[PDB]
Amino acid sequence: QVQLVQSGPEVKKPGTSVKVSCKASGFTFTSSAMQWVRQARGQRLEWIGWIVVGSGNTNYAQKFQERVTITRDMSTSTAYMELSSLRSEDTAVYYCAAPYCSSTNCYDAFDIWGQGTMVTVSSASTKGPSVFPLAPSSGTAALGCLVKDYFPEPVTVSWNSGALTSGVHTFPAVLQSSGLYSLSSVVTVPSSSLGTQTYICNVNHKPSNTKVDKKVEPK
Amino acid sequence: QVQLVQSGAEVKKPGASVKVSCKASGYTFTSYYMHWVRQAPGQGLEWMGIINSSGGSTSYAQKFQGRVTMTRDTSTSTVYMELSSLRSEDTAVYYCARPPRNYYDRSGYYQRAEYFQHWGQGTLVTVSSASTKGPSVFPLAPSGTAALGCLVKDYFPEPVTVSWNSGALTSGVHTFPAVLQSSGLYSLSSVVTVPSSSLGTQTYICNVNHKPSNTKVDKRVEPKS
Amino acid sequence: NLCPFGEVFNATRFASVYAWNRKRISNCVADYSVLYNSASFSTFKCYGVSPTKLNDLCFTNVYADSFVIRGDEVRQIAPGQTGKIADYNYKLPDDFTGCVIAWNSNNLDSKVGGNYNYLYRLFRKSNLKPFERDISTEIYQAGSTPCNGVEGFNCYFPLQSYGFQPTNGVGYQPYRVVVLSFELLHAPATVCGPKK
Amino acid sequence: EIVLTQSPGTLSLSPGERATLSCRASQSVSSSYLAWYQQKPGQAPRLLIYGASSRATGIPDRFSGSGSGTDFTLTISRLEPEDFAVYYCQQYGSSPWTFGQGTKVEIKRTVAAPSVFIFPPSDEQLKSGTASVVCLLNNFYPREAKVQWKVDNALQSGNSQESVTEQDSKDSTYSLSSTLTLSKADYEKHKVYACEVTHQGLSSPVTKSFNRGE
Amino acid sequence: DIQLTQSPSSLSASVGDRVTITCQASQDISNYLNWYQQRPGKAPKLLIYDASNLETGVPSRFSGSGSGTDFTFTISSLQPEDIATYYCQQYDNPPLTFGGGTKLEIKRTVAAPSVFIFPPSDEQLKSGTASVVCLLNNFYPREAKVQWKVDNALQSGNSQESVTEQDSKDSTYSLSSTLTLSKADYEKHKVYACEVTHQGLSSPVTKSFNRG
Ligand SMILES: *[C@@H]1O[C@H](CO)[C@@H](O)[C@H](O)[C@H]1NC(C)=O
Repeated sequence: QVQLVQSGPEVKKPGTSVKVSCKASGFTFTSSAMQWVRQARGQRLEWIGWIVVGSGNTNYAQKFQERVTITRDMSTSTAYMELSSLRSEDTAVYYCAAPYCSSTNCYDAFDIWGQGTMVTVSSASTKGPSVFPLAPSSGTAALGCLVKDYFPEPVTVSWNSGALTSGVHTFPAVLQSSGLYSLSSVVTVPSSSLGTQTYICNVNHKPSNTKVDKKVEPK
Repeated sequence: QVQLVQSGAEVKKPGASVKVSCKASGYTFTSYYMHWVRQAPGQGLEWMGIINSSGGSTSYAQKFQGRVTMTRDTSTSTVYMELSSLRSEDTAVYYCARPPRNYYDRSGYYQRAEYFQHWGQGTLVTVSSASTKGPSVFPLAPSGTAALGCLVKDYFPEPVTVSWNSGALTSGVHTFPAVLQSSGLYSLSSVVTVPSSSLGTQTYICNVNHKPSNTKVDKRVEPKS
Repeated sequence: NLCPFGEVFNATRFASVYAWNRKRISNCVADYSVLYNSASFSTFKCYGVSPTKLNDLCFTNVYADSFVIRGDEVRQIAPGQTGKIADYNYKLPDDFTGCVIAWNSNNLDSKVGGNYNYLYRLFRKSNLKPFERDISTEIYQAGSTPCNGVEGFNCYFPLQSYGFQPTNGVGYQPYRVVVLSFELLHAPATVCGPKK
Repeated sequence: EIVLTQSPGTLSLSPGERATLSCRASQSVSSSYLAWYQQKPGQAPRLLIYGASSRATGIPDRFSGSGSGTDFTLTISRLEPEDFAVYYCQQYGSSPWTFGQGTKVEIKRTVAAPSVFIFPPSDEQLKSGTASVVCLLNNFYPREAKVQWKVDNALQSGNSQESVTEQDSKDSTYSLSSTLTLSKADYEKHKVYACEVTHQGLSSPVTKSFNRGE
Repeated sequence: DIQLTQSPSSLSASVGDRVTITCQASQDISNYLNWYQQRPGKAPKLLIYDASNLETGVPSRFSGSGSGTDFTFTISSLQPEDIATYYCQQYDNPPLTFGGGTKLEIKRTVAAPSVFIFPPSDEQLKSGTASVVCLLNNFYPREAKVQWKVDNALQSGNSQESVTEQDSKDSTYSLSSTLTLSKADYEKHKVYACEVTHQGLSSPVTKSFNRG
């Protein structure tokens, strides 16, 4: 198992700093290098900069040059990217990437990528979500969950702890005028399974450390 | 680049004897001592003895004195441990281990350095009257994430090795420890979780090797139709 | 005609480990008592020979290799060891006959702003053979793409500086190392202890 | 910097066709330092091509790369519905290691009528003093749809929010959710809540309604 | 012989914490005491030699101390891949002896299992035996309850369980249960189900299939 694993989502007040971690497994970390890239919501990838693991040498784009510090800790095989003087334009998903390396050779491109880390910079506080059932009415029916009034992104929504995935649609969240986020996750199921099969939506908001399991019943 | 490669797992009847080999490469064979350490399954580590790779002198632990013979062949850079009058307690993984060289300090005193920096992969020796049997490999067919696998059943003795796609697949692979069935034969399963979309595109084959019976089986597992 | 050990041990400057120095000692009488009767050494280990017998022994040639490394790296100057120093800078043979002598040189080789005169090889295609010295500065090719003498992705300068500072932990401080090799060939002995 | 310009901005093709994506550089870039990544929604970039002609490990044969100098080409020969994504070219031979703006590869499909559902606010949310009514448009193509909220046959404006999912990786459809938000008082003043859907796949607009308390 | 008593026999701690295990010798053994880490199914790997010296290549988070009879081994920042059994070993006097061992486990967040069920292969059915396999994937803690039900009849005595060691990355376990029947008994029934009870599940989860 060759992997890069990043830290969880972050909320930072403007002007502070954020430190994203990236832990490597399954390959020779000492021979590799790591590049850091950021992607704005619905936007293009933006190269931040890279580090050579063995020497710790770094190279940053001029825009991030005065604000970003990339380091690594080989006792844990983990590289870090610190972004300082956080402004609202830094709200984005941050990825680390590395080539796979054996004892002798390294991959000639960035073929290992981390899952990404969502970083939101804003003045608003952290608010847990409220979950409400979208109950099916009374040959296929539809049910779901409403995840309302949370900040910030993201939230994760599964159904039956991942057992149910066919027909699911988790809509991208919308920003309400209150400054909080709202999202809906629905799924279509055959009309013969409402009175027999049970459906539960599992919602998680890491920034507020809130996990909720809400069963949806037909009225 | 030091390599210690040991001979394969064996079953031996009680009262018989076993000879485990340990082939050394990547260093000057005659410059180091070689030790032998055994581990009964789920138990701790036991030191058996030490052999001088140069001159072949040996020293054995008391409880193995008269029962163990340690030899070396410098032509093939190989060390041998032979254990006789095998009992059930001798069922264990046997390891050759190499410590660095001893040295003299400033005062002229001989200083020993018996910490084991290199190990062989170990050799499982099973002491039993039961006869060797090759396994049968059966598919565990799949359905988000799906899961498929191979069931390796009715073999003796341990172990078997299962790889997936000739080693190409390692992520999400779980090969469970064997279980001793009521018939005295072992059985394990190797499973792997894959993306569902890959069911119709990527082929999944499990490679099972039971060396003590020279059994190699490649089993393709496909969704049931 | 005494062998010049004080030149090696009391030299003002020592070599970088990647460019380790070697003094070949021949045709002389060697008084090792100045070594094994001294208390200034923090490492003194001999393989195949006891130092207290050196004044009563003869050898074809003697070699004295000298360099500076980190204290926590001295353990790699021994037969069969691995690590950056043993693999890429200075490798002893498995059948080594000789002594490894090391002492803390923080007072000499450390600077508050760092001593960047001392270097070590960080990247190499393969491990060094015993007693091999590599001082090349070609860009290290980490991948399969030729580097054309240019640093970049998978193209790294192979040397790195210790930058020694008077740190608080002795394991990071610089240590001076002398390795004495006692060579025995099919030839008359030219380096002998005073007793012989 | 090296500017990498991709072409075209968006790409709509039916499954089975051949997609050709171009990446152009302001100056020359070494072939062995240009890469192609594929990024699916909610997913990290994935290395498709490296060295401008080498396929990354596990990458299907329908993905091909070519080019040199200031022009590189990524070709998807047997286009599949799961290939809807954004494709990026990156040069990493000269700092900064710039990315292209990306090319959006989308799948063409037969027109599909949405399935319309209405969800009244739950009693749990009612106890909180806010009411949310949800209208769901399921599995429709093309993306362009129109959703109108009507409360007692009065058209609503300025109080509903829409959200559209990405194109499905299997049937290449879209899904829309419209939430109408009112106060407890405003919600309880009225009786019939409806959402009216106008779409190409419907001969006439389809209205789905419920009566508060029934 | 010199006996080495290790303590504790086993322990668990979360990522980032400091762990200190001990080894006591029956007699004086100076500082000639070494510490090995044995990952599951592999050979012991040397971490500390002569009771305080870090072996080359070992991360700095490991340390050790002692001389005489009492020795300690310490991990500073516990890390996912530190899951192993740790042994002390003396060489002050022959014969060389090891300690009883100390199995170190990692605490993490509760994770629910993913449950899959596998009917017997037709090929195995030809042989006259049916094996039904139930798989629980990537859960924590280790304890779990797997219950086989055949036509809703609870089965005992005809199944066997096997659990993987703790994963070095995500600190989770996996489990397989095998229900073994004759082909005759297998064809007699229709509904084959395994039911899973775990700390990560609010209600037990059942996965079943019909023999048809
Ligand atoms: C180096 O110098 C010191 C101090 O003058 C002296 O005691 C020591 O013997 C010298 N070492 C050698 C090898 O001559």
